[PDB]
Amino acid sequence: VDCTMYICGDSTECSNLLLQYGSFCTQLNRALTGIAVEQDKNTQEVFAQ
Amino acid sequence: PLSETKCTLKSFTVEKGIYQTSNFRVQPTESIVRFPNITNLCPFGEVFN
Ligand SMILES: *[C@@H]1O[C@H](CO)[C@@H](O)[C@H](O)[C@H]1NC(C)=O
Repeated sequence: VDCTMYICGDSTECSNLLLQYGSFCTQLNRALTGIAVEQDKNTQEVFAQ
Repeated sequence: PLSETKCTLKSFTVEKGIYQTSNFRVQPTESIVRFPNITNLCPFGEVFN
């Protein structure tokens, strides 16, 4: 997920207001990346044997 | 791109791998405004002319 876009992208004014919350969604872009990585690890653990 | 990686990771050195540093978006080139077809031009001229 692109949280900038999810909340409201392609808008100067939305970005300026998203930023008043700091890392509020940055941490979720991070959490989702971690989940997707874990899903590739699961595939490898099960099939690349 | 390597400096994108270094500031994203808050590091002056980078380990082997892939890191997400940004989000790519194409912006509009032109604006399309289409209002419904007008056949019904208003007869103001019948009073003015
Ligand atoms: C009458 O029609 C003409 C077309 O040549 C237009 O230029 C003009 O605005 C009209 N006259 C008035 C008073 O609206």
